[PDB]
This record gives sequence, structure tokens and C-alpha cells, in this order.
Amino acid sequence: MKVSTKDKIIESAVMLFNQKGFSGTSVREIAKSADVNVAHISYYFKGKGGLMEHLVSEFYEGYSKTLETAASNISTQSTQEQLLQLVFDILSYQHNHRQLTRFVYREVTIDSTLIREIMSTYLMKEKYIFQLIIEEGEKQREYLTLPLPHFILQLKSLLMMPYLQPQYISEVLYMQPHEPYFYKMYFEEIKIWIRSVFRT
Amino acid sequence: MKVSTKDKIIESAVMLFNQKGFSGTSVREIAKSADVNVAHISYYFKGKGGLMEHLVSEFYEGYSKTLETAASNISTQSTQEQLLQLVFDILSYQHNHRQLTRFVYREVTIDSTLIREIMSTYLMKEKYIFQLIIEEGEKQREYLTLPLPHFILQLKSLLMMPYLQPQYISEVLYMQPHEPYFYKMYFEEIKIWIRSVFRT
Repeated sequence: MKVSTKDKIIESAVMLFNQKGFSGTSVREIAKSADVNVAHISYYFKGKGGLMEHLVSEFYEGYSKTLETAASNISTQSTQEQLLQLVFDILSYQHNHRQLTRFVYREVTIDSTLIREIMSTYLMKEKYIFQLIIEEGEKQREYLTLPLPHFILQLKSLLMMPYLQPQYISEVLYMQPHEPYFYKMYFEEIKIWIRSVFRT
Repeated sequence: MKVSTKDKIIESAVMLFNQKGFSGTSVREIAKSADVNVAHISYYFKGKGGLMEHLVSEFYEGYSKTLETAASNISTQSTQEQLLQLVFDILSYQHNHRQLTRFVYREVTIDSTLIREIMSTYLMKEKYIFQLIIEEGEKQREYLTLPLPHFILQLKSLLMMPYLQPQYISEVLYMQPHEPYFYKMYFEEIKIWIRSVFRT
């Protein structure tokens, strides 16, 4: 029904952290845009850094939920249709949090013990799930034509492009540079790519 | 010999725009770090936005110089060793301006008529040079196994990774996440990639 004061603060911090930078916005502007007293921010978050760490911690835990539920489907089906489901889920998760996603990938500062540690956690988990998926892929004659870290780097870099230089994506779907990003359309393009690096 | 006052200002703006954001730093902090009066900044650059546009205009014109001198070698040799030279030049240019490069690719704001127009220029030039290189590539039985916008998107996204999530690059060279970025090492990895999307 009604949005909690803590949620109002978060919603507002995402929107301004994404517009100006982290160092660009202040607790005061965040409060005024959330129509709450400044005291609420310090009470729930300690301050700007702590508000950032909450936003970054939230993003990566939502991201690794998609990873974990791909681990919980290693049975269901073939490992390439497995992988396509996980790519689809990330493209969708990225878009559903697009303001948060853009900020997390671009924010110029970041680095903050806690954040260096949130990131390390997600990367070890991401690495591990992709071996599992690729391992049971070899309990069937579906094999990567790439080492695993090579595959992950090209995947991760393609997944980030919508939030950095989307125009190149517009160009491959339209030979035009300024069409809006539709992630379901992009998925088709990544799928073709994924298919081209499996051999039977 | 001695660094010009205008250069002192630029050097300082690059270093702080890269540390905090654009909206994070002020003309006052830029002046103090350059040991020049604030008046010099307004005189040469109008202000923070105008200083940014100078830094972004400089980055892309240095980038398209590497593109233009690859156009001026369509004669010299084979189009894949052509392409490898251009990739090498960009990796090197990116690193030689690494503080500038990181800021240009990550800065959360940007967009400013002028900048929307600097970007459009470079992208049309980049697109055009890559057709030339790939066209004379077909006056010899060296062909892309990818459409041209697909090739450019994957190349451009691999070229940007050192300034966004370098750890994935460390992992492919070392199976370790925190080694320093050596662009000459990365070039070898992109070269293998480039080779895998040409057919004879």
C-alpha cells in the first residue's frame, strides 16, 4: 500500500546518485526529494557512504539470486538452454533496476572495504556457478569453444553495454544509433552469440 | 620545459574528475590543486561544463587520430594485421590517457548538446573506417564471420573492460582477480579473438 519512509529514501537516493554522481548529491537533497527529515537518513543508513553500500549490496544480492536459481536447474534441461535462461534473467533484472544498474556499473568512486568485499563475494559465486553449469554441460557433448574466464569476460562485457554505450546495440538491431533499448531484443543477439561458442 | 597555466588546469581537472565525479568537484578545488587563481579557469574554459567538454573533445579526437591513421594504411598490408595494428593503437592510447579514458567511459552525467555532437561525429567516423578496412579485406579472401555492427560492438565492449571491471581481464590471464592491467598482455587475448572471427 503505502511506501515506507526507508523505501522513500532509497528510491530517492537511486534517482539522484544516477543523475548526478555519488559525490554529486547530498543527504540534504536526498531528504528533500524524499520529503523526509535529514535525521531519517542518518538513522537508517549512517550517511551517504552507508546509503551507497546499501544500494550496492542490494544490487549484487539481487544479481546473485538469479545466479543461484540457475544453479537450481542444472537438472531441468540442456546446459545451453540453461545458460540462455540465466542470461535472460540478468538482462531482465538489469532493466527492472535500470537506474540502479547504471549507477553501480558507472559510479566513478566506489571502493570502500565493505564494497570491495561485497564485490569479491559475488565474483566468487558467479565464477563457481558458471563452472557447475559448464561442468554438467560436459556430461553431454555440449562443450564451450572458449576457456571459461574468456567466456565470462565476453558475456559480462556484453551484458554491461546497455548501461554504457547503448548506441552500438541500437546499430546492430537497426543500423540506426538512437533507438530505445529493448532487452528482449538484445537477448536474441546474445543467444546467437552463445550458440556460436558451443560445439556438439 | 615548463607547464603552461592552461595545461596545469587541465591536468588537475582530469585527476579530480576521475577521483570524485564531475558534479563532485568544483572550480575552486581544481584551481587550488593547480595552484592558479580561479579566474584562469573561467577565462580559458567558461566553467566546469566547458572544462569537461574540452576534456571529452580531446579524448575522442585523440581516439579518432588512431582511426584515421589506420585508414592511411589500407594499402600497406593484410586487413587482419591492419586491424590488429589499430586495436593495439587504441589499447595503447587508452592506457596512455588512462585517467582521462576512465572518466570519459564512466562519467554518470555527460550529455550536453556539444558532447552529444562530439560523440556522433566520432561514431560516424569510427563506423566508416571499419567498413573501409573490412571492404578491402574482401578484395582478398579474408572475411568477417560476423556482421560489421556485431563485430564493432564486441570489440568496443572488450576495449572498455579495463576501465570498468578489470578483474575479469586479470582472471583470463592469471586465474587470479587482482593483478595489474598490462594492455600489451590484453592485446594478445583480443588478437586471438579477432583471429577467430576471420575465415579464409
